[PDB]
Amino acid sequence: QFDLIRLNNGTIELNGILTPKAEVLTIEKTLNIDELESVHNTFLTNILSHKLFATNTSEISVGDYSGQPYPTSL
Amino acid sequence: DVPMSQPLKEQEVREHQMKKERFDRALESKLLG
Amino acid sequence: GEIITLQAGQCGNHVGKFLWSQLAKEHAIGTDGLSQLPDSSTERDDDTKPFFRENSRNKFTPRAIMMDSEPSVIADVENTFRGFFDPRNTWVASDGASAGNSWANGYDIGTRNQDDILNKIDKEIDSTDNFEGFQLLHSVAGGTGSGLGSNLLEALCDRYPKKILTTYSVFPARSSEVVVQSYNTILALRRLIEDSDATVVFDNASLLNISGKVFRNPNIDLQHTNQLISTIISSVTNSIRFPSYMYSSMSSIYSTLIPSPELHFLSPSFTPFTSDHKGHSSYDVMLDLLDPSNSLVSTAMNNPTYFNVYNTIIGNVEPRQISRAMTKLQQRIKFPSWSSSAMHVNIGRRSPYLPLQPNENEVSGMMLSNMSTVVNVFENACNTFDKVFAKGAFLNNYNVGDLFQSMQNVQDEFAESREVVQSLMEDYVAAEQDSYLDDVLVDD
Amino acid sequence: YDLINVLKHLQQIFLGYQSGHNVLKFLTKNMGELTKHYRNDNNANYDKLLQNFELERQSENPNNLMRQLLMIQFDTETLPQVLSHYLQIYPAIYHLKFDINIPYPLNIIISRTCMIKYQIILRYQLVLQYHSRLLDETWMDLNKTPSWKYRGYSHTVKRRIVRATRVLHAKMNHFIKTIMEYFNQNVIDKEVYSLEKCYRNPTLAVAIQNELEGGLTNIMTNRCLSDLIPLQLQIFDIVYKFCKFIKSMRAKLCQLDPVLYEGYQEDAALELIQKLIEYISNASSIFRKCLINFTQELSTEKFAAGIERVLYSIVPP
Ligand SMILES: Nc1nc2c(ncn2[C@@H]2O[C@H](COP(=O)(O)OP(=O)(O)O)[C@@H](O)[C@H]2O)c(=O)[nH]1
Repeated sequence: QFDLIRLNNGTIELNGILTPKAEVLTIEKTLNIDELESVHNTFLTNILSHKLFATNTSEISVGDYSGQPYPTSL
Repeated sequence: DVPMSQPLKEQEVREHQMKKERFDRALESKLLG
Repeated sequence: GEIITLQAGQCGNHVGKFLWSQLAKEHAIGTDGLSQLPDSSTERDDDTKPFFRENSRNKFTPRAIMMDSEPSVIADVENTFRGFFDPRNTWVASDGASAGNSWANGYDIGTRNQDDILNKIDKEIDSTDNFEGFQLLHSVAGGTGSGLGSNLLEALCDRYPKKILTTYSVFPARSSEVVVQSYNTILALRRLIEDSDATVVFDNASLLNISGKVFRNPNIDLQHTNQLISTIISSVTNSIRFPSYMYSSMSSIYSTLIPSPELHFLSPSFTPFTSDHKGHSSYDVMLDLLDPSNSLVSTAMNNPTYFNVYNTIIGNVEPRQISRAMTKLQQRIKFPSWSSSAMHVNIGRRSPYLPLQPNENEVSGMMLSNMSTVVNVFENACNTFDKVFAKGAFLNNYNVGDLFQSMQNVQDEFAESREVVQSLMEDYVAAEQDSYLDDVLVDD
Repeated sequence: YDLINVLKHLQQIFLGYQSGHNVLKFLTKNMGELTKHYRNDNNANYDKLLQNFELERQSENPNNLMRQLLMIQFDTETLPQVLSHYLQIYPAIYHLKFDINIPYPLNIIISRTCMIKYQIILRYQLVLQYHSRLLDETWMDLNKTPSWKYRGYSHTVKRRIVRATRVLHAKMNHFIKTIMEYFNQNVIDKEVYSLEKCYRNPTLAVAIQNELEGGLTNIMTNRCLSDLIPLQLQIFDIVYKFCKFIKSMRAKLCQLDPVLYEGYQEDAALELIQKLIEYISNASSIFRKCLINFTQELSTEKFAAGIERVLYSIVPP
């Protein structure tokens, strides 16, 4: 039941306020349309966020000794 | 009429409590207050 | 650390019946192997796993191998524990009854069945991931009992060289049967001295000295007093079953109990208790425990040397009481000049399901110690042995299997077994002397 | 929120209250994994232990949020460096620590102050458990591996090396556990009862917050964290060293005794005996110096039940 966010620093964050139990003093985590699209975009982005595919940016380390983006060599 | 000292337990308690306080104050500072 | 109980001979199986009964009470599990608890509360605040193969089902299977030559003792237990025990872990020496009360007979049947016995042991080890060890329940002078224990021990000490196999040795009061029973004791004891892990001594004489006061007399019977044996066993594992945060392992337990590679036979004591417990203070329980009147071994010494003293108090213990008791105990224990006296005191827990728990504002507990006089439990057997197996019928006509390949393997096995026992006694005595380490630690 | 359940979970995690069971299973699995990062190692490859942790965490009942949120992280200062700073202890092993992202609203009571104190307590206890566990393994080797079987080395080895090793070891086992029993019984358990009895049927949120931090401070202020750490550290170095000496040197000694070595007939084994004797004599001396210094420090509090029990286990007959 716990909605937990894993962070890269090891933190597991509860996603929001911890709610009380059903016993109180006095539902489903479904996705909406944008959320579904977002998940999909996130996914494709993640594939292409892998370092080896970053051929459109100066941020890709261009190999090391070859001096080229990994896909050039591949 | 005489140069009498303060209470012994009270001083012991204060030494204990002051130690506790110094420590907690140091921790509060690291947490930036 | 998973533990497998080995129930050998009728004594071992009768003792197990009491042990498992107490465990079923401690962990509210029925005789059918089911939790007695509602499942409305899924957290039990205990761990039955080391003793039971809790199933995916509401089933707790005792981690035990039931072994005998006489299937009726096992059946008496299985027929009580109607679903609790797994019958596939039951072995009976069906290929001939033991030829009388000789460890050799028990040994010979175990030897022939050694592979089958081990297969059952491994079927249960296969149900344990973190297997740590075994608990062997047996009489010391029974044919099937000590013989099976001798076979089990030889098979297991080599097959599982890194696992812990402890022994729960039940000693008959010495009587005329000793002309056979002392060699069963002595030769099976040789095997224990050489191969067994820490062993605890239960002297039937003391079970009776005590049961004559605490059991419903006339039934103060040794198979009835298995509750006293069970009380000690369950007390020892209480730190495992309802673990606290200090001692959670057998290896941790023995780290302060075993001073050398020598097998030590330890002497338990216990007071007060409830079974089918209102002590006043832990102060008093600890002090009361350092008294032979609460002992299950009739060492009867006024000034024995103690080594490795440990006790566990379970209940609402006040640390001030504990400290005061240690203060005085520290001043009145005999121990060698070469070792500071360190008493180890552990605090345990009452089962959350113990029916007594809601009204327990009282404490009780157990003491275990390494006594230079623990060996007194073997004295009458030894003196008998020296006079009887030097040359009597008792030496050769009770031997079967390898023990009687020739008389030579009798004459020397018996003499050597006596010597192994003599050495055990000599070392308990050597440890009483300052010279034990004065000829060690300043030898440079 | 069942705050009490949350709290027992927290206690089980950082005090290890009633959880020696879980301390041991994790500690044992990773016992040898606590040997390298502090030896000046810029260890960025302990991900395997991190993963072992996560895998173990995954086995826990999901209802226990406090376990579900637990994380392993590393520091730059080891426990005694941290303590010397905070307790103004007249001034190097283990950078590991755990935390929990305590969610709102419960984090209003379980403050960061509480959590940092919890890390300190836990690290302290884990260190003691580490050394205890090393000693537990050590007697298992000494009294089980057939080095105990050596005879063919004479009494000139049996006494001054074998009995000497085993007794020094036992003294150490008794010392470490005595201290641990003290800490857990005279420090941790009483604070836990305080928390439960201060609770019972509480009237003030503040009182709860107060006792929680209060007890944790009382622990932080324990003489064992304040005054005695420098010697505990000497003992810890001693335990580690003797435990690593054992098994390795145990095996080496087999070359002298034909019961295992049988080939051998070398002065090298005789050199081994002399090395073992000198090592052991020094081993005894440094252990005793620590015990002496320890005893002496305890004796100067200018006056203790939890101290007297410790001294009892130390002071020679
Ligand atoms: N305390 C105790 N003693 C027992 C029990 N059962 C039998 N004895 C003792 O066991 C000794 C011999 O071993 P036993 O297992 O009974 O016989 P075996 O099956 O033929 O080996 C006898 O001297 C009895 O006094 C028991 O359950 N508890």
